Amino acid sequence: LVALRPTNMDRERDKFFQSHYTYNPQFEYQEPMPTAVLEKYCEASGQFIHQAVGIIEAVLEKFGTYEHFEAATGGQLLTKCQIWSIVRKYMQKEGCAGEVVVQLSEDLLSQAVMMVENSRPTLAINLTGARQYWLEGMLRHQIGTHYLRGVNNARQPWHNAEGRLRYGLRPANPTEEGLASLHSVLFRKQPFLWRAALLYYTIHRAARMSFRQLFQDLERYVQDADVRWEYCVRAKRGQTDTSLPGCFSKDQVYLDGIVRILRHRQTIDFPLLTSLGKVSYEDVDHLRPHGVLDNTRVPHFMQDLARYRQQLEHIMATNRLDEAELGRLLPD
Amino acid sequence: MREIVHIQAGQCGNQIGAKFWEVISDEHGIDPSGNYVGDSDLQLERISVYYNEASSHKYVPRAILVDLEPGTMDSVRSGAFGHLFRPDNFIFGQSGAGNNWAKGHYTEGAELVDSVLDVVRKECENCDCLQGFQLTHSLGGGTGSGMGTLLISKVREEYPDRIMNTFSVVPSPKVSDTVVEPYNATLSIHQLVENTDETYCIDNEALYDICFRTLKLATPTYGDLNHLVSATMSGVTTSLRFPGQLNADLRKLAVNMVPFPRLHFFMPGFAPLTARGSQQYRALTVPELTQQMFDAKNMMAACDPRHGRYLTVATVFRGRMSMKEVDEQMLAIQSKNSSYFVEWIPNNVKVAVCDIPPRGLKMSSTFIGNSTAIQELFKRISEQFTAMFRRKAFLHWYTGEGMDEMEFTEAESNMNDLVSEYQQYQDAT
Amino acid sequence: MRECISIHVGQAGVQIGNACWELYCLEHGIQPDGQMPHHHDSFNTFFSETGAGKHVPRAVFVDLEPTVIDEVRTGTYRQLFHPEQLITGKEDAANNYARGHYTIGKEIIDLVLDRIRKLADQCTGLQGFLVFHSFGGGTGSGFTSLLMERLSVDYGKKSKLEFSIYPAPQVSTAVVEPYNSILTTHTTLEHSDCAFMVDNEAIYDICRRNLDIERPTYTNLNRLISQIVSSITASLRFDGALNVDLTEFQTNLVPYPRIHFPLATYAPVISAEKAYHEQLSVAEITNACFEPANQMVKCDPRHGKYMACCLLYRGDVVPKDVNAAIATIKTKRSIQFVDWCPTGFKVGINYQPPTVVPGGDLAKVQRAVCMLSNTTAIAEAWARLDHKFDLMYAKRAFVHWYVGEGMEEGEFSEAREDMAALEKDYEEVGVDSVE
Ligand SMILES: Nc1nc2c(ncn2[C@@H]2O[C@H](COP(=O)(O)OP(=O)(O)OP(=O)(O)O)[C@@H](O)[C@H]2O)c(=O)[nH]1
Ligand SMILES: Nc1nc2c(ncn2[C@@H]2O[C@H](COP(=O)(O)OP(=O)(O)O)[C@@H](O)[C@H]2O)c(=O)[nH]1
Ligand SMILES: [Mg+2]
Ligand SMILES: [Zn+2]
Repeated sequence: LVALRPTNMDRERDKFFQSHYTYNPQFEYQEPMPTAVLEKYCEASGQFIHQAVGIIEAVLEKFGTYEHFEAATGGQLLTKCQIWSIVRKYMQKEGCAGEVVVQLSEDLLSQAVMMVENSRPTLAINLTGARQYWLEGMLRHQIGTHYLRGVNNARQPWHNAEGRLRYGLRPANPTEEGLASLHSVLFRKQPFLWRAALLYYTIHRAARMSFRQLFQDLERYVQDADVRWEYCVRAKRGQTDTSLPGCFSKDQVYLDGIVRILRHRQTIDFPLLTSLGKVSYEDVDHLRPHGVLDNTRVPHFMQDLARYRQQLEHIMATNRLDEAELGRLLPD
Repeated sequence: MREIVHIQAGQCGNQIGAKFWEVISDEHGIDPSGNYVGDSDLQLERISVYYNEASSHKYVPRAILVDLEPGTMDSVRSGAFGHLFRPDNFIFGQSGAGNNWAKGHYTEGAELVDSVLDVVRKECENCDCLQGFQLTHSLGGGTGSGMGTLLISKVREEYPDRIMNTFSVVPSPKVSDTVVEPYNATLSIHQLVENTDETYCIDNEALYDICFRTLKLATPTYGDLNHLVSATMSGVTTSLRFPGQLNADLRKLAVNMVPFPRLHFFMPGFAPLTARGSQQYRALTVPELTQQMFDAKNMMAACDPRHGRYLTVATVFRGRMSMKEVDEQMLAIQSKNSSYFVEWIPNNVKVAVCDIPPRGLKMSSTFIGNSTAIQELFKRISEQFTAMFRRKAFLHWYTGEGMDEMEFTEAESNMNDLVSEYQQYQDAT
Repeated sequence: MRECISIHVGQAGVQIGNACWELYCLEHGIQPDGQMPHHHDSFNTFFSETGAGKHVPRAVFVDLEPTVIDEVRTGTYRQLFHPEQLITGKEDAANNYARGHYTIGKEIIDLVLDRIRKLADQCTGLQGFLVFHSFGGGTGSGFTSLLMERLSVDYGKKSKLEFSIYPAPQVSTAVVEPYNSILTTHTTLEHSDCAFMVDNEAIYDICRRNLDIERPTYTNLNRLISQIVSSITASLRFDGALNVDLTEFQTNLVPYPRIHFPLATYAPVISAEKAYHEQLSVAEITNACFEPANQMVKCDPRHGKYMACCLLYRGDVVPKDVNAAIATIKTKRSIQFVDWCPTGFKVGINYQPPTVVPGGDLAKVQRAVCMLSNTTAIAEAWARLDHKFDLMYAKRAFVHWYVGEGMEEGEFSEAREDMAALEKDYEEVGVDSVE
């Protein structure tokens, strides 16, 4: 995300706001632009657009607005002290205490990003909008999924590009971010997949719309201009002249992964899937014979596997993604 | 440097002061005439803190003796260790407070407080760097209570930066030496919680109990009780009147012991206390002193500490000892009595160590505990006051000097607020 | 011609300095009156010389309470010090940081800086500063913070070394230790090149167990810390087969600008009766240095990782044995450095053995080793202080003194934020790297 975070985002934000949302941001980026990755994610999908809208509407039906959903389900905004406390408790719970550097920042386009600074893992947490019941989920996403998968993957024959080719691996995504997103909302009482759904939706529209149009369009789902600005930039990462239609479709991966994993949950071995590293749920049978599983780590929330599966059922119910609908969506 | 000025109000204050100056002079090797005949230069290295070197190489205590009846003044003057006070200091009136606070703070005191403040100002300008004031007075007697409160208010007006010490003899719970002492106590406490930095509550009941049981004395004359209080005061000041491996000053105690502006009432304690015979049959070690200082049967304030919690504790040792031993003892005593200390003040034991024994011992110790148990005391007094105010008994004597009921209403409300604060912090979490 | 001045703030600093200068005067054969009846020059780095055979120390004893300084003036070391340096205030900070940094110390900071400037300009190859100051005392914390800020303003780029007395976890003589510690740390975090953590509790433990003295006075702790300081400076003050200057210390033991809190350790520490019954191998004394029971800060090194170590040997030492011993230490698993620092040692050898002070407690040894180790375990210690602070701030206890003495609550909140940030940095560094 560092490469596609516009170098002039602030100056263009002030311009946008000060024009009362009529101006089209003219973004610039650190040269050179990752042309290959831009081209890979230049087209948006609509495969799950009705699921996205289904989730969004389910939230707004129950909570009226996002604003109330956030405050009612998310809990209080956290101080730095409270964040560190929750993180420390989590690391110990996961048995990875002292392995990851934790940093607090205001300039993240997401809640948190897991990185490799100084050839070492770094968890950057956005202090802006960090909330009590939500933060624990972020840790289950970045640490419980991304980090543990990463460490397990480093131990496997397919730990690098060559290894992936040699063993014939499908891409890690959408299985990676699908698993991570399900894990974020795992133990919540109202586990609505708002973030995933709205990202999916925003990209779909971004492909057709200017920035101005996209920003206005989102008003129907979320009022806060700052929140909307985030979603718009994420959807138009890499776009220079945002007056034209176009998107960076990467963030559609979350909902895409969720649907697929939930659809096939009955045949997926979730411990094994995590143990094999950065692998697709489809590659599990292919790679099982060649995986080294002696000292691979499974997240703490997967130990009671019966309960884990119940949570997945609860997540489907909540998000209006019942078995029958998943069945019709993917007749696999 | 850091000279301290001594004020003595009321008959009890004056007698305590007489014994106190006897003790100090014994410490520094000062003859009754006021000339130094000592043997150790360290006595004179800080002799200025309490004394002034008058010409022809004599020493005069920095005392300001105040009263409204010349009786006890003349008793002090005639008796030995009275011939060295500077004779111009003995301020006294003729009417006498008549055991009334209204007289001692409004009518009679208003005529002598000016002369007292003038001599105070002269002594202050005489000193190099003033450290603070220590006032020795009662809370029952009219002179002590009223005039001491008036002097404290005036001094705090003229020196809002110096530090203030009071040794107020609180009325005992069981006996009552006077009849109107609830009124004097309430008004005096109102003034003190207004304008004092620290207040060393003492009861005669606890001193009786100590002289009876611990010292094994069946004939405790007031000389002995005053001797005990004097030893306590000397122990408090030796931290600056003498060198020490970890020295202390009055400001240090004030900062450490007073977490909040109002809650600054301390109960003292002394150790060791051994009878004449039962001395050689006990070992004088730091653990022994430390364990002695923590029990109701050796607190000079009549209230069991176990009924509340120690908000803070200060401990001033004397004589040559080992710091590690003291640290170990404090650690143990803070460990085993965990329920006896407040949760939210970690490491609540201030420690100071001097280098000179209290003259005639190997090592001594003084305890200064700021606890919540003392609330009971105020509770008691408050209730008594309420009773004697419900019928407005004895009210006419106080009304006739200009004071009115609303004074009593406000003072009682203030004391109840203080007790509420003590209760709140006792059960804080 | 490599001068280094010493600045002693507070009672702790002054007494430690008494011990240190006693030790020095013993080392170079210097009488208490500055006269003197492998050596080179040697003493020039710490002793300036006047026309006669009288040498004077480059020390600046500053305090706000004249008691201890008066004891110094009356002690046997009266003739030694230059009487102008013994700066005394009038009313001590009384364990109050605000008094020691805003109200009182503000009125003699200028005189102290003036004497500092005189002593500096009389020198030519000034190396850096040695601040001997406690952490709990009001004068220590406040005055040291003020003095460090002033010196860093004046002397732009020079060595600044402190010997703090870290507040013990369980034995606390003061009551407001968390406040003074947090404030002085928030201040000195941006100016001190390299601090030196030492605690009284650990030294009590060492005196009881190793030296077999059950009742030690502050004299003994002071003697031990003086021995540590002498081992630090023996490189400057003597001819050694592999010397090291203080700039090397700050370069080696400080990976990042903020994390510069190495804890001290010394060996061997054995009583005179137990002097025999052991040949005191250099490998043996190295193992003693790395023993978790011999460190002078109550922190188990096994709970953290040694980010850097610096071992300074002195006496009849041979480099091959040092190499072998350090190799063995690197082999063991319980001593686990960070992955990103594969070279975790600086070694220094001096030819002069440590000298035992008559009337002391230790025994005449031929080899000695002082370890200055920067680890991650110390981070946990900060947590403890942080915890204490939180409690004593949750009720706003004692706040009125500081508020009324020239400080604001927002400053307390900011210092708490800074300490949280430091703890965060320690935790972040403690983790391992990917790829
Ligand atoms: N190691 C060691 N520490 C000492 C010694 N004497 C005092 N200390 C430390 O000093 C601390 C007390 O606070 P100080 O720094 O001495 O306060 P101060 O120097 O008197 O200055 P003020 O705070 O203004 O009174 C205690 O925590 C002790 O650890 C000593 O002889 N050796
Ligand atoms: N400890 C002690 N208390 C005394 C002594 N003499 C009187 N008191 C107390 O002082 C109080 C009397 O106050 P006093 O000064 O005599 O009356 P005043 O002239 O109105 O101030 C009584 O409550 C006694 O308890 C004494 O020698 N020692
Ligand atoms: Mg001091
Ligand atoms: Zn993610």
